[PDB]
Amino acid sequence: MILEAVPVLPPDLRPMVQVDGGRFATSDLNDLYRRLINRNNRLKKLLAQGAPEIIIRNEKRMLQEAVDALLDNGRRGAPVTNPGSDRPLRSLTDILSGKQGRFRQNLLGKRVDYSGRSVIVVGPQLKLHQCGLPKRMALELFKPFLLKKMEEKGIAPNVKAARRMLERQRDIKDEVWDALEEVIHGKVVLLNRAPTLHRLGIQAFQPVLVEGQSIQLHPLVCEAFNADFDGDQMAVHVPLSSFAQAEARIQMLSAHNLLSPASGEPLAKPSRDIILGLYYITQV
Amino acid sequence: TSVYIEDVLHEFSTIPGVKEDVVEIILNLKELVVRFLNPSLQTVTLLLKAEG
Amino acid sequence: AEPGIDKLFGMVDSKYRLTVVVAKRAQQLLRHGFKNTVLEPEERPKMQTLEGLFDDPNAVTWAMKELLTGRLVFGENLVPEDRLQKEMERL
Amino acid sequence: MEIKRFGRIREVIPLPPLTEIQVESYRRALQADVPPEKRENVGIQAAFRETFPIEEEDKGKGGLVLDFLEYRLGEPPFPQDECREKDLTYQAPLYARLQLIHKDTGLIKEDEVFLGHIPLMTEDGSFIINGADRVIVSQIHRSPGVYFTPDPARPGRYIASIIPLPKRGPWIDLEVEPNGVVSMKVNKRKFPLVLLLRVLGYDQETLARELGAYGELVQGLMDESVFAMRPEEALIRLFTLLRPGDPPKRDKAVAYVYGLIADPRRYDLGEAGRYKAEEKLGIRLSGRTLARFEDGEFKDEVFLPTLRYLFALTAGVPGHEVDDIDHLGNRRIRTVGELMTDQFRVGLARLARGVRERMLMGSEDSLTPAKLVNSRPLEAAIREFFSRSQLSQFKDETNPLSSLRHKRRISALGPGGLTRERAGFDVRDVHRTHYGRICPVETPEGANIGLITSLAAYARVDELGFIRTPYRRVVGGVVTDEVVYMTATEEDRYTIAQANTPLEGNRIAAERVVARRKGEPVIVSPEEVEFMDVSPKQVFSVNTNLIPFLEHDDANRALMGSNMQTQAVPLIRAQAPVVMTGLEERVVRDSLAALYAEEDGEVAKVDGNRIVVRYEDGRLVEYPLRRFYRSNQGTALDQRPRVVVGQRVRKGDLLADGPASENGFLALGQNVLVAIMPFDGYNFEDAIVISEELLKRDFYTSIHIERYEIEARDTKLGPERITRDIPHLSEAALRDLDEEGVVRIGAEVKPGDILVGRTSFKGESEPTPEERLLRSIFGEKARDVKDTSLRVPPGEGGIVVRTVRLRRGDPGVELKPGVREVVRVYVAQKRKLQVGDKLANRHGNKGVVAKILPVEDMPHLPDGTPVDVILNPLGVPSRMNLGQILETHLGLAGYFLGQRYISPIFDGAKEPEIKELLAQAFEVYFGKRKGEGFGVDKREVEVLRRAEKLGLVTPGKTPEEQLKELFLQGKVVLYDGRTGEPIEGPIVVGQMFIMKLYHMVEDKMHARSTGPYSLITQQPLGGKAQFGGQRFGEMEVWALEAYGAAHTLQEMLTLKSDDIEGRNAAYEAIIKGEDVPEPSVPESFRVLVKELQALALDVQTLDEKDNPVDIFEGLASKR
Amino acid sequence: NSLKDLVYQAFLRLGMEKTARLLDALKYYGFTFSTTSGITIGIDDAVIPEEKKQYLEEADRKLLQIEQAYEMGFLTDRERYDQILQLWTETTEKVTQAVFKNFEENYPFNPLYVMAQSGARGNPQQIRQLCGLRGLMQKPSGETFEVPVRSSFREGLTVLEYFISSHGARKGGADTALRTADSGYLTRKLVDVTHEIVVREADCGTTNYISVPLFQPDEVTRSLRLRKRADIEAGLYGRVLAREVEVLGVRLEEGRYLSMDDVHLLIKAAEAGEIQEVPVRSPLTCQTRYGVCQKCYGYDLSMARPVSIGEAVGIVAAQSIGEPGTQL
Amino acid sequence: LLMGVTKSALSTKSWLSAASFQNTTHVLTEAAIAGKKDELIGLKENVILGRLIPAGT
Amino acid sequence: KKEVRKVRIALASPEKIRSWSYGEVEKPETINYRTLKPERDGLFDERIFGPIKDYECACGKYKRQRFEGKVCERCGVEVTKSIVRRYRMGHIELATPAAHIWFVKDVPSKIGT
Ligand SMILES: [Mg+2]
Ligand SMILES: [Zn+2]
Repeated sequence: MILEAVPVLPPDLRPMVQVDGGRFATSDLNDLYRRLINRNNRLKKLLAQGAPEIIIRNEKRMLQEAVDALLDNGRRGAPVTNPGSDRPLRSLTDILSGKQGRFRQNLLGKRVDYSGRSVIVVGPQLKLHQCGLPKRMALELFKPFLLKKMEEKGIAPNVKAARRMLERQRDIKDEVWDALEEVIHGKVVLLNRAPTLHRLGIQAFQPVLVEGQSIQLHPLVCEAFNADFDGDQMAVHVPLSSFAQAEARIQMLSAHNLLSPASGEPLAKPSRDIILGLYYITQV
Repeated sequence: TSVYIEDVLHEFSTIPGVKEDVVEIILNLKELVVRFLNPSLQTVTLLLKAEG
Repeated sequence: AEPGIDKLFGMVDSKYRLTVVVAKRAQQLLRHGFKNTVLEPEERPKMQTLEGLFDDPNAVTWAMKELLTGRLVFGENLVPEDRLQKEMERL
Repeated sequence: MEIKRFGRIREVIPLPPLTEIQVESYRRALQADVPPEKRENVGIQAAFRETFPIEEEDKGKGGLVLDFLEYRLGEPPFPQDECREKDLTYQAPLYARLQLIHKDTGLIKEDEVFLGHIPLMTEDGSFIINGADRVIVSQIHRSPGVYFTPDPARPGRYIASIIPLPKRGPWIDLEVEPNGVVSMKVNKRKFPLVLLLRVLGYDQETLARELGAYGELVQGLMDESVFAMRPEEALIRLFTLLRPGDPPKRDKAVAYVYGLIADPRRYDLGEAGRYKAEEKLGIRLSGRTLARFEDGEFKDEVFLPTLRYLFALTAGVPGHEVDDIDHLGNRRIRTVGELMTDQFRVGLARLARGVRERMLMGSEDSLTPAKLVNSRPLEAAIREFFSRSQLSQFKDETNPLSSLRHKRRISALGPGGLTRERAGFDVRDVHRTHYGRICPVETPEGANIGLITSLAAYARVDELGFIRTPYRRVVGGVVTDEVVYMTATEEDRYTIAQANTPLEGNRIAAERVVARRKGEPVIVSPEEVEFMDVSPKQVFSVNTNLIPFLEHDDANRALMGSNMQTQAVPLIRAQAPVVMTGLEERVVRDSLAALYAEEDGEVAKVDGNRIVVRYEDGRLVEYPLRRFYRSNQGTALDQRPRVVVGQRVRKGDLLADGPASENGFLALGQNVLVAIMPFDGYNFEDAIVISEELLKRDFYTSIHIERYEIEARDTKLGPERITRDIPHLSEAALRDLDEEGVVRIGAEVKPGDILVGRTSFKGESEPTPEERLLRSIFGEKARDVKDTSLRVPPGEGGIVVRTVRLRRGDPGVELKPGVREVVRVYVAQKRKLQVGDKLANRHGNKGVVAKILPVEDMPHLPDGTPVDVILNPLGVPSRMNLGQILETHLGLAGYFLGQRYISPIFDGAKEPEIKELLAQAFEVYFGKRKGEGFGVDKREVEVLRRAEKLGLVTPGKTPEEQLKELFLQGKVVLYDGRTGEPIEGPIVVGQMFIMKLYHMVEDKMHARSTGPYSLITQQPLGGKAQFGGQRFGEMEVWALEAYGAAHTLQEMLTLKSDDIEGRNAAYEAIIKGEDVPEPSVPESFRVLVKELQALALDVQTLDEKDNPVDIFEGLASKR
Repeated sequence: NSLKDLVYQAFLRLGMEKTARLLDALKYYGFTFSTTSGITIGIDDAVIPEEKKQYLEEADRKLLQIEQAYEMGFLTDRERYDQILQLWTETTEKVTQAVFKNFEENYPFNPLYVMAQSGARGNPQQIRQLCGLRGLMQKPSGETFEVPVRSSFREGLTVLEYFISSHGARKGGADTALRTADSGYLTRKLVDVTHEIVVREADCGTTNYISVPLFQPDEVTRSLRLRKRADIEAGLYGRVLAREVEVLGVRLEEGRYLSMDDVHLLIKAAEAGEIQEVPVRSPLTCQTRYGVCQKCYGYDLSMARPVSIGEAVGIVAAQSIGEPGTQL
Repeated sequence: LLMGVTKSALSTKSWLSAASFQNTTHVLTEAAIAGKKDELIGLKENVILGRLIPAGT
Repeated sequence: KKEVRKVRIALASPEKIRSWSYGEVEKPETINYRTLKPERDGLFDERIFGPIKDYECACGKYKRQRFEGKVCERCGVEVTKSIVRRYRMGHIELATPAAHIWFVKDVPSKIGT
């Protein structure tokens, strides 16, 4: 239940990485291990040479406090970095627990590969099962799909030539955009809003390539999301596997989700302006 | 369509001795009205030299 | 959308069965290639610029268009499952 | 153009210099201009005389006397221009005259010692620290002094607190315990204060005569009469009641530490604590604090009055004499001068301890300058305060108004011991005393709500953070031009009128007059009013005063519009708003953005960058112009000349426009024709539709400059040489790279193009033998060189304008250690209005451009003129911002009358006035219409009949006057343009001032397919190189699993985020055009397993049976 | 409300594709007719009824009386404060009712009144603020000021009144900035405590149920009355019948999911006075080990049909609980 | 026994969710005193390990 | 090849810690500024946590795909990525016992109960 040999984390989990000018930024774990090693070696030397009892007890106390600090900091005093930087050191328990620890970032997958984000503008010309996607960011998002599809044709010989062709926008061709339209014929993408209060904050859509910068959004989902058009942005993700494509297109597509899960009240209801128009046209 | 200056080397510079910036010069040139008298004629290159 | 989703939902008890059926059909189409289809002769999907939906622009729509016919049968255990599930992943 | 003003009020006083707070604070802090002999001592000289005269009586070499005489500073090393070009600090060296004295013979006086360099404030009020310029914002906290607060539990009694500073010092409390105890905790332990009172030399006879005479709670101290007659042994007893374990024979050790200098607050005499003393209680607090050391015994001037007055409150009632914690009269503002002074004196005390030690081990005496004082502590402390402090924050130079507001912003948080971000909900709300001193609307929405604010326009801090509101003296029935400045406490006692009350000039014109008794809206008679408000503008900040029709707007919308005023980018051709408030000229003048004629004279020469003007004195002076200066936030600051050669000017007249000034008027935005009607769906909820007319002529366009920087630094591999040559391949695109490393000016650049050609070493310890031997047999000497060269980041690029190179050959520049050179390249582009951009009015009607329509199909008037911007009415009733409607009506009147209008915020134009103006405008409009011989269109006829059926226009009138009445409503007929048929029912149209808001990468698409991954976890995040991914959080995870989505979440957690082998295999497969493989365990979980393993824990994955299955391939197993 | 009912009925009786097409057509035509119809907001559209004028006079008179009622010592500070609050809160409602009476009588096609009558934008409180008066304004202490706001945004507020309303503006801002945090924490607690519950199940042999009442036990000290239609719908819709019930000559067989029609029929029957409590299945009695059975769970989804076996009810339940919390 | 939502969330048979929720220290200590073989039921655990969710598909 | 079904968490015996780690660290010397390579037996040692380089060993004689598994001629390193330094673990043999802080400071003191 008490520990005799203390494990030492693999170096890459606490790497010393040079920042600039030879200086090295280090994880505090390295400092804690260094202090522990120094205390342990001092204990070994002191016990080897001679035993002044009070001194031996004192150095035992320092070793014990070093181990305790390494396991976690704060429960007994606050061992800190070198004086002048009064930031308490970060220990194992600090890495695990907390509002942003190991648990609250690997539970989360804070980073994804094929993602983008942009401001959103209304897309009234669109049907409900569609959304507008800027051609440049869509081209970037489907890059492997684009490479494969234009390799199906003779636009480029190999993948490296195609990537170098796409690596600069001065080499774009209308054949490239034809291929991009070819890729996304049946594909869907997930549109997402940052505060995801309920199940409808993620919705799949059929992308439509547009010329512009903003994301064109069907107005009827203006209430499914709490998304007005006062400058708020949305993110977009691109599922890869065919199995995931089927999932999104069948049970996440906005055309199939018209009623709340909180109650039978519809959320695809006509919004403010449509209501105004229909009331105007059906009044006596 | 296009503007060339013997002195400057980009759009956001300024000519010494000129009160207006290059931006102002281009904006003023934007309102210049040119009437062609030969319908077959397509592209013309007017020249301007001034001092003092 | 897709041809008659209402008909799709009517002909299965629960939607997740429908999703797994359509996607497993899509995976079968991918692995065997699009030769193992059961709507081949006349009614095939078609692109606009050319006839590209003959081969493989989108397999999910292929599977769903397949399922609207009576040529697809699905069940919890209709075939010895072990044989198929251990030949599927090695090709 | 004319300008018509509507407000009918005489501003007796004009605005004080809107930036005088910081200017006066720093000018009082630094007395360099005044002779050192001058009486002025507060500030830096106060710190010098307070701590610097170190004395040492008997410690080794006794008689150490290091005294202060004078100080001076007069020569900055460099002017600020290159100090921004080169990352220096616009500072001045500091010198001090000191001298050393001993009890023996010897008077070793050193007139000059250099001790640190202190930053010098620029003219506007900013500081340049390391190239960039920052601003130190004021802070607000508790005023030092005496306060009384009710007991937290006991409802009949209360407590008294006297609060000095710093924290590691006194904080004294008096409390009453009913058993007959007058308890007093000095620092941490309570104490019967009667012993200390006896220490003060007070006997019980005068204690009853002067203190216990009135109150019956004197028995709470007169009961303790046993130890009430101990003159001096009470000092020993009191020190004994302390627990240091030390001998009691230390008469003035801790007894006197609350004496003169060390502990008790040195607050400014008269007011900082003395007004908090004398005004609160008693008559006068002579000296700085409570102390006596001329006879060893002690004297008091605080404890006795405080106890007396406390007992008066708890027994009798002098008044409702309990002090509000948040009352503005009990709160004080530490300006930049106070913060700088305090940090300076902390560094000075550090230096004092250092010199104490240096004397301590020093042997001889002829060592005054060198062996005593070292500049490292004080200089480092000042540099740290000006660089890494919380309140010294980056300047917000997006536009002159932004800079002004940032300079006059008051913050509640600060160093940390005062208030923090976690818990402040009690104090975030406004107080009744903010009226006229703090703008109740200026606060920024978000976490820092209510904590950060800005003082009102007419506000003025007098000498110690005590905001004074101007007021006009009212004597009898006459309002005198006399203007007197009240603090909160001073105002809390009189009756104050309101600026809107009817006035006969020098006589009140009303019978029942509104007033504020004590923050209470009451109605009184004119005879009972003593003071009057100068002007309603004194109630709101500078930024809010620019919104024209505040009287018809909601506080939320007014707040958010006032915030958006700050972040409006200056346009290429920006113009003054059609409706102004009247502070535009003051804002552009006081914020030093333009150039003005300092004296009567005539212009001599005016060029694109410099103006030479010969004054009436015969002296000619040259003014240079920052032609295209990059802002802090990336905009462009230009001075455009506004005078011609040989043009007479007046004193203080305009010479050159600022970045956002039309003619001495704050111009940040445009004046456009707006039609308030719902278009198809393009202005759906808050989106905006704009014409292409605003783009065919550049009307919303802005120059944006990006400043790239790349360094060559000395490595152990060897110095990295910035050379035009490219190591391996790229030479075709090198054509734009003309000279050695730096790209040629004026050359357009695309993303992925070289800007600076930098070369590093091929190998860290050994280069590639292939390429090494390559270059060896081509050119004898090898080339151990790898390509690490700055290229345009993916995205966008414009035109290179400037390139600066700083090398080791330093003229006056310094570089980071190990860095041989640095080159900075400026690339500018002309951003044009497009869909992604956003606009806003001054009333907060936030919007985003949704579609640009071609000119033909947008609605147009009966005349050929088409409207510019179409706005959705749905946003008006949901919020409450009717100000924009009034602005639209005024703009409609002005567009035809060709004139501008100035209306004060709470003295604007009455509805009859604007109606009459619209009548004149319609007269002009329809008279011009008839001059060409046209009557009324049939479409207009049917629209009129429909409006008649809707009750808009009275029936029975000819179309002429019916349409005139419709115009009086501000609504005119429009034609759809797409159909030609008119829009059924009238439409409201006018002119609004719409500004383009700040537009960074927020619109730009951080869309990536593959980017840099982190080191600890392989979750992809880039930044400078690549955008990085998007957070998928947990709420998105919860929603994703709320559906039946199972594999989607699996792929998005492993295949696309963490599984390194999984993601590599997936990328290869999709390139190969085959289905993605099944995922594996994410690396974040392996990190978790190893982290748990680091502790004494042990986690392993088990199979269906108790058989561990190793997550790792074989790496966990040994050998 | 009519549009919402129309959409729900179309979804019930037609399905997915036709409902989506109906929504598309409705959106397109609503946009076109909103454009061609030309609804705009002018300053004169915020009409001020003259009747409120004399109302104010009356109220002022009353206040004077109440004020002299204080100067004779008949009232305490608390009594006077409560009287003033009651008087002003009554006259505010009087004025708002007068405003809508004016709008319906005179100008049916007023853009503000039109927007309020439809579900487009606005509330009667906001319209009263625009045209009438925003009388009672809250103090930072949580109480309300004695002196109300006489003017409205059609007119111009006095400086003092604007400073007063700034109190409420700041209160709203801070309350957003903190209650959002609290509600998010609550939602996280919910989603953790419920994440285990997913419907994987056979119909559990639950011979148990819950009896949903139809009458409020106590609105007066002793009185029974039928519950509101909204409560009954939110308690019964999508539930599964515990045991067979026949109330109005109609045999509701045991195990029949309750649609909207069934709930309306039951409400009508209870109005006639035949039954008071409905026995229904519920998760509260489900005997499934981890999760709930299909029957014990119910019928409500994004669809109408009974729930598919295998979808996480716990997480959607927690999200449904937490979502309105941000807007409370 | 009726307890608040927090205590019920904490005291659960699976330790992964409890450790992930409120206080990792106490939860991990308790689950380390006695070997808690966490069964992979409940969605949070399967998300943590990255395996396929029991719910949904 | 088997699927993960359960996750067991338990205490670690001292012999467990010895079995996990590959060698012991004695020097508190991370890395010298001059020698960018790992310094000593310290917290970043090469042969205690695996090679820091990509694929080559210290010398590189027996490295190639015909004979990667054959023990190196002048060396003893099996071909592997840097990922070994992500997973290979160290240990410290304290001359004196110590207690895990959790079991002594948790609100229910496991040692204390
Ligand atoms: Mg928004
Ligand atoms: Zn059940």
